[PDB]
Amino acid sequence: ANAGDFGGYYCPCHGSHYDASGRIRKGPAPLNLEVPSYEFTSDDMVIVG
Amino acid sequence: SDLELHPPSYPWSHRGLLSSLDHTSIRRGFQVYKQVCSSCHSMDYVAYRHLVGVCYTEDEAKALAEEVEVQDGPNEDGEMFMRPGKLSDYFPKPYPNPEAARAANNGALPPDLSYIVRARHGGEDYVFSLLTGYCEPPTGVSLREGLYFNPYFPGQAIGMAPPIYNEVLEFDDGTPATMSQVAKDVCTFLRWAAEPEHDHRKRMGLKMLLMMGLLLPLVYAMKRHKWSVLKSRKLAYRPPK
Amino acid sequence: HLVGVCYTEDEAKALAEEVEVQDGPNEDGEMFMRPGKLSDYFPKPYPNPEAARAANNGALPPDLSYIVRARHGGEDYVFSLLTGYCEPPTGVSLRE
Amino acid sequence: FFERAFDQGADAIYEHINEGKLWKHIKHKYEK
Amino acid sequence: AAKNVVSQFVSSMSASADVLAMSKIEIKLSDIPEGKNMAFKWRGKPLFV
Amino acid sequence: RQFGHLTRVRHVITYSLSPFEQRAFPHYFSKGIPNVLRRTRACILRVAPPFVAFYLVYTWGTQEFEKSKRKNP
Amino acid sequence: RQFGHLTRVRHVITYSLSPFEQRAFPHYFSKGIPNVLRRTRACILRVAPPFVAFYLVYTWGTQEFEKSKRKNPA
Amino acid sequence: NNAFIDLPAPSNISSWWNFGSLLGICLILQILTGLFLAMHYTSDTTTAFSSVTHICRDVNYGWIIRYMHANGASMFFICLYMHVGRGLYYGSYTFLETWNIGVILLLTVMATAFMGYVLPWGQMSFWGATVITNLLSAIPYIGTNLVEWIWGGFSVDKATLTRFFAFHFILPFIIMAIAMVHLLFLHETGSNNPTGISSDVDKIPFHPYYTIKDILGALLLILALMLLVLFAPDLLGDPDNYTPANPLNTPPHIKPEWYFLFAYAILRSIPNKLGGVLALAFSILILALIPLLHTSKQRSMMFRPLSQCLFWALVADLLTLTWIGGQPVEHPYITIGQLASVLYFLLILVLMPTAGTIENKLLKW
Amino acid sequence: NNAFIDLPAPSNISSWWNFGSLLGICLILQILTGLFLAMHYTSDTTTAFSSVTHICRDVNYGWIIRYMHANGASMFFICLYMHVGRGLYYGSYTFLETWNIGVILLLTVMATAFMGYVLPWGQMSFWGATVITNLLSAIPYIGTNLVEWIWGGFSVDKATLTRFFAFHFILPFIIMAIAMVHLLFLHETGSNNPTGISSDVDKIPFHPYYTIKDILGALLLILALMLLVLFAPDLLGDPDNYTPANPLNTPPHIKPEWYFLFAYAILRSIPNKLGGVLALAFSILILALIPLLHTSKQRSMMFRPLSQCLFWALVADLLTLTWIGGQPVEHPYITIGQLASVLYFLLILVLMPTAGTIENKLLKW
Ligand code: HEC
Ligand code: HEM
Ligand code: HEM
Ligand code: HEM
Ligand code: HEM
Ligand SMILES: C/C=C(C)/C=C/C=C/[C@H](OC)[C@@H](C)[C@@H](OC)[C@@H](C)CCc1oc2c(O)c(OC)cc(OC)c2c(=O)c1C
Ligand SMILES: C/C=C(C)/C=C/C=C/[C@H](OC)[C@@H](C)[C@@H](OC)[C@@H](C)CCc1oc2c(O)c(OC)cc(OC)c2c(=O)c1C
Ligand SMILES: CCCCCCO[C@@H]1O[C@H](CO)[C@@H](O)[C@H](O)[C@H]1O
Ligand SMILES: CCCCCCO[C@@H]1O[C@H](CO)[C@@H](O)[C@H](O)[C@H]1O
Ligand SMILES: CCCCCCO[C@@H]1O[C@H](CO)[C@@H](O)[C@H](O)[C@H]1O
Ligand SMILES: CCCCCCO[C@@H]1O[C@H](CO)[C@@H](O)[C@H](O)[C@H]1O
Ligand code: FES
Repeated sequence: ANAGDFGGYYCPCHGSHYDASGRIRKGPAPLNLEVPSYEFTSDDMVIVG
Repeated sequence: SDLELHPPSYPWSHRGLLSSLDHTSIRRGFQVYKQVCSSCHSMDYVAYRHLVGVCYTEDEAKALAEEVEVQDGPNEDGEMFMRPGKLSDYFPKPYPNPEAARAANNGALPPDLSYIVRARHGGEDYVFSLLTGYCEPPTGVSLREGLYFNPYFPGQAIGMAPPIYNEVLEFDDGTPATMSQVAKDVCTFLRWAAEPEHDHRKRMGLKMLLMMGLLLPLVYAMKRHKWSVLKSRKLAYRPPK
Repeated sequence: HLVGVCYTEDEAKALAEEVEVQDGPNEDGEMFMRPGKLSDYFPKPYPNPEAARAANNGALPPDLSYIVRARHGGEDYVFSLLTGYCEPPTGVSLRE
Repeated sequence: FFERAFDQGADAIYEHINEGKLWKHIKHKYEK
Repeated sequence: AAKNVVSQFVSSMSASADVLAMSKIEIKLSDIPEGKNMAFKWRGKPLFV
Repeated sequence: RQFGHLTRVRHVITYSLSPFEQRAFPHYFSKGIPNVLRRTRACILRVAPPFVAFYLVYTWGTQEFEKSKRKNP
Repeated sequence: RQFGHLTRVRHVITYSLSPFEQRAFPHYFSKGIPNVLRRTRACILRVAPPFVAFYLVYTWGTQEFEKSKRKNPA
Repeated sequence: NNAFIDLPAPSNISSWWNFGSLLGICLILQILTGLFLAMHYTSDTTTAFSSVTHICRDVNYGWIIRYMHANGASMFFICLYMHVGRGLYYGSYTFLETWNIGVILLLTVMATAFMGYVLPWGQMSFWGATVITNLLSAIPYIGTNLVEWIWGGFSVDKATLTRFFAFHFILPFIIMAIAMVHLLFLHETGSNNPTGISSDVDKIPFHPYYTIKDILGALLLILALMLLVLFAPDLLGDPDNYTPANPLNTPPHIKPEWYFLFAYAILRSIPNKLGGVLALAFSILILALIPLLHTSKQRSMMFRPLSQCLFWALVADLLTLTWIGGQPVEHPYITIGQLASVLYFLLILVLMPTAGTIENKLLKW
Repeated sequence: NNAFIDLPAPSNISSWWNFGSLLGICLILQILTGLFLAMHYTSDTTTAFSSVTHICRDVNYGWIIRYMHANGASMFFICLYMHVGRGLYYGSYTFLETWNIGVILLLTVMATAFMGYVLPWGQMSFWGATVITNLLSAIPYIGTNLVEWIWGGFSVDKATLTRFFAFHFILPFIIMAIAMVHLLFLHETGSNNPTGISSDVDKIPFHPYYTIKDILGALLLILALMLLVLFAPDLLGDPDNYTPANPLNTPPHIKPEWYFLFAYAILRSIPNKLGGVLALAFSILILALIPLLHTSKQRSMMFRPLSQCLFWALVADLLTLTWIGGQPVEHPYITIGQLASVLYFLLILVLMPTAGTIENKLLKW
């Protein structure tokens, strides 16, 4: 997180740069980082899965 | 004493080679373990998820798991905490360790029941006979405090007091909870617990038998076919004279 | 492990007895405390990494058993790090 | 007509021999 | 027979029943300050919030 | 070991039929059973006795063990 | 493959001495060094150049990397 | 091909000659199921038993692979004993090299099965590992040192289980190599046959005659294995190994795997430590002496009625020993076991060689 | 033996022909130290790393066995690359069967070393296992399914480590068998020699000439291995594997074992997933193509000056790729790595075959 040329993320294994949306912008990765199913709760929290 | 009393053979509905377990009986048996045996015996290798599709729906098993509280963590503060159980949790252990188990049972150790039916000669015939076999000591026999007379237990002196009796629990389907009924059901549940692959191996067994019934005679015919050349050959010795 | 390396067996036994380590369960099924002994491993300051971070503003002090092999520079790095703290340069602002 | 027929026929025989004992047979009593 | 036996062994290498026991995860949003990417272990994989 | 270099054989004639020209189970029972009986009678005197002995020692020994543990044998 | 069945050779004479009749290191240096120099000078033009190239690319690339990270007054 | 196809084979070998291939199949079966079990098994004493229950409860078809491995071991021994019996009866042991490698194979499989039984770390596992390794303590002056060296400590513990997993893993492959040598030596002579008479004048191609018989045999072996696995998986096992190892308590009716019972009875028959261990070792190694004890002018027992009776007496005696090995050390079993043990050695060392000489005189040679 | 003693050998092979035996020695050394390590190693993710520290700290001489195994793996690759290099330069690849088996051996050793590196469960272990297995996810449609099948779950976890121990244990023995086939094929032709000209007119007995040279080589190999083990055991290793695996964090400067660096650089040079994986695979599999790319009328490069220059350019290029594989993905390394990658394939597929044709014309044939 916070590494790379787009303030998002930088993968050290082979140079993949993602933005703060998790979208791939540079490097060898083919897809944007995955988004799982989730819902926010009545206790301010979030339930993923 | 060194005398031995072997259990008789009960006609379990799952005794036959192609006979499956009675799942309603497994369901009732689970209730017996949950309400009665679990207070002293662990069942370390069975989890709530294992009950799904066997004797309870997924929703029912989830509800059963939520009935207990299990430790989890550590949390962000490095603390362990309690939470409602869930399908992935294994049945709760009544004691943290065998030492405590013995301390709570006059020195005797209630064994884990996950494999009890496979870990004892006689299997459910032994467990059923044991559960329904308590009686008063024969004349001349005096047991030390904490021990009960059971003709089916090796040595005849067991550290477990009769765990079941009429109405020890109420079944979810109304089945009269007589001692023998309760024993019959918990033994069936214990069979499933020790051998969950039980029904499937027998189904596969039937298919194996049907396939061998086909292939063996055919391959044998192939054998006889090839060998017929040798089996009917004739020899003649014609030395010059 | 200290015996015959930098302390005699008696000295190491004494060093071990300086700490109280958990053991058991006993005949009542209870865990208990006892003086440490040669076979015990050095006491852990925290029961788990979560607690370690909680006690160090979120930072996790790593186990030092292999620190010198787990870092490029080995002892040169550890020595430089330990004796290298200084005030931040101009323009650098560090969080609490 | 082997694996399909063979498997279905054998499963049928198995279930018949064990009518009312299998989970698939009592499932309806507890079950959208 | 052979197809059945081979697929059973191959099947044994697939995720065992305990691995498929999954479950969702509840996260406390307040514990995560603005600007912070927090990694959580959800199914042996990192989960970024 | 290879066909062609096994041993020396002279003056032997062998006649054979294709497997397709004959039965795979000729007289399977009308002859099979009688030969099985012959082969059985032919060995039983050599094979059976020792096992009959085992059987006896087993039953005697087992019963002896039982009686020995009782109050009144 | 076995001696006696390898190939056909005619009219060749070979003379040899027992190892006990000779030196194991005859002229080891007075000849060894000169031959090593011959063999070295004989291959260096084929072997060395590519590595000299590697060396250059390495030093240039490394120094270039360093320079590139130094503050570029903006 | 030079292991199949045009290999010349006797025209008259019977089904007793099928066990060699069944042994090869058992070995491949064990290696395959074994490798798949090793993909899930962990050898730490704290997790061994649990990892096995995990295989049987949660790994897809883990239960069938596990029980096929367990019962496969039993089928392996049934085949081994039939194979050795065939050799003794027909005088196949005169192929000295093939036979002696054969003895090595028997000993290696026993060692392999022993170590495998230790892996699940049940009560039988722990005490079997204790007793069998201690056999070495019978060796003068260095016995005890050898045992502790093997254990990796002063008792069976963690270090023991981990090295046993490693030994059990590799030994089967060594067995496979040794088996191939067993076959290379056999090919130099070709197979023996029921009459014991050279069959060079009547050989037939291995294929199709014995390739088809071997397949039929393979099918029957598989039928027997799966009848056990699918209808009676625990029939040949011990209930006590379903209980985790407890180093402070040896089960009161502890007994060896069924295929080791005869040897156990022999050892138990001798009220002397060194004597029992020597008798145990000799009960197997005597196989290497059989060729030297052959007195008959004929190779096979087919034409030797007296030898036949003694042979079956030896089989009945091994059955007797197997039965005794499964009973408590009490009267009258103690005496029967001692008589059976003595008869075993008396039959092999004295009675059979003597009968051979008697038969020779009766035929005037 | 006919594997030694009277085996005819060329009179003129140089030390570059010593690597075959050194490889056999590396394999035996890895098998021996490996078996001894397996006697103490446990594959449970909770105990793997600890069991390795236990080996190095409390097992008698456990540390020397452990580091001999680690550095032995490195010596194995140094020898492999020298062996292959010799083959390419001297045209030994024209022994097609021997060469192709050789390619299989290279691939199997790589796979074996990869899995071995995963066993201690350090950071490099966990991420190497993650990245390398995921190479399969590049396979259209079923890639992801294959990866999860290999892992035994949705991520690298307990099931993965346990099966990797099993695979790592057995593969080396398979390698030994394949190596013996490698040699059986070579014996059919006998060895090539520096001139590339048939040496049937001047063969000498393997013993004593090459048996003594092989021993001298073995001594030098052992010297090199022990200099590493006793004076610089971590020199060729990565400090990051001294840190337990952390599935939530990939070290910022993570990099492959040194012998995989050139291949890593090639894969990293392609900003496309499938393209990089294909280039990776081809970087090794191209060896099987070399025989088909041979254009010269002469077998060896000994008498081919242009081919020699290109050969050394290829070596310098692999050295270049190795260096780049060890640097961050930043300018100017990204471009140098891409040029180096292109040159690698350009040299093998175009430049060398072309030079062979040019040399042919210069000699008028
Ligand atoms: C605590 C009050 C108990 C309850 C409730 C039940 N059991 Fe128990 N059991 C208990 C002890 C202390 C022991 C040890 C006995 C000894 O002397 O060793 C046992 C033992 C058993 C056994 C094992 C018998 C054997 O062969 O070793 C079985 C099969 C058994 N118990 C079954 C069982 C079942 C099914 C129960 C619920 C119906 C049950 N027990 C309850 C203590 C207690
Ligand atoms: C892993 C175990 C073993 C394997 C795989 C094996 C395999 C074989 C095979 C394939 C044959 C040929 C077919 C046959 O005649 O059965 C054979 C023959 C033979 N084996 Fe074994 N064997 C094994 C163990 C042994 C043992 C324990 C002995 C004896 C102590 C032995 C003694 C012999 C002999 C003497 C023959 C020749 C039989 C004859 O032709 O009459 N074998 N074996
Ligand atoms: C000659 C071949 C073999 C024999 C006779 C043999 C025998 C056995 C026996 C008797 C057991 C105990 C079974 C039980 O009751 O649980 C066992 C366990 C085991 N074997 Fe083998 N085995 C063989 C080959 C192999 C091979 C090749 C491997 C691994 C590459 C292997 C892996 C295992 C494993 C992991 C266990 C423990 C799990 C279990 O108990 O089922 N075995 N083996
Ligand atoms: C476990 C790995 C390997 C072992 C044990 C091994 C062993 C051997 C041995 C003993 C020789 C004879 C001595 C020598 O010339 O060095 C040989 C020759 C050879 N090997 Fe390998 N080798 C291995 C891998 C490979 C690889 C990776 C290749 C190539 C892709 C290969 C290609 C060859 C060829 C072509 C020859 C003939 C050399 C000549 O006579 O010019 N080998 N190998
Ligand atoms: C072609 C042969 C082999 C190669 C190239 C090889 C390579 C490796 C590598 C690279 C490691 C990691 C070393 C480290 O940094 O810790 C490793 C670990 C290991 N290997 Fe091997 N290995 C070979 C054969 C074997 C064999 C035959 C066994 C077992 C019978 C074995 C058992 C082990 C064990 C237990 C470990 C983990 C302990 C450790 O990390 O040192 N290896 N191997
Ligand atoms: C590191 C490797 C080592 C040390 C391997 C050594 C193997 C030795 C032999 O194989 C070659 C050995 C297995 C073989 O002896 C010929 C068997 C017939 C031994 C039979 C045997 O089994 C027992 C057994 O299984 C038990 O289980 C619960 C318990 C036992 O008594 C309490 C015995 C026992 O009293 C005997 C004699
Ligand atoms: C179940 C068994 C399986 C799946 C085996 C498959 C084996 C595949 C190949 O061997 C045949 C493979 C090892 C071989 O490819 C030709 C190597 C050169 C791959 C080189 C390689 O290494 C890396 C590595 O080591 C790392 O460590 C920390 C990290 C890495 O990136 C972050 C890499 C990497 O990016 C590459 C390309
Ligand atoms: C089967 C019935 C046999 C009678 C044996 C019971 O014995 C009794 O068990 C009690 C357990 O709480 C002890 O407290 C008491 O002292 C003891 O005498
Ligand atoms: C194929 C016929 C084998 C003989 C059947 C009996 O088998 C025996 O059964 C006993 C009780 O179940 C077991 O304790 C014993 O280990 C087993 O060998
Ligand atoms: C196969 C022959 C059966 C063995 C008969 C054993 O017989 C027993 O021998 C004991 C020896 O002390 C006697 O004390 C005992 O009274 C006697 O019945
Ligand atoms: C024979 C001398 C070879 C050069 C030794 C360098 O070796 C390298 O050092 C790096 C850190 O400096 C490590 O990260 C890397 O894994 C290691 O292979
Ligand atoms: S795994 Fe992220 S760049 Fe390759």
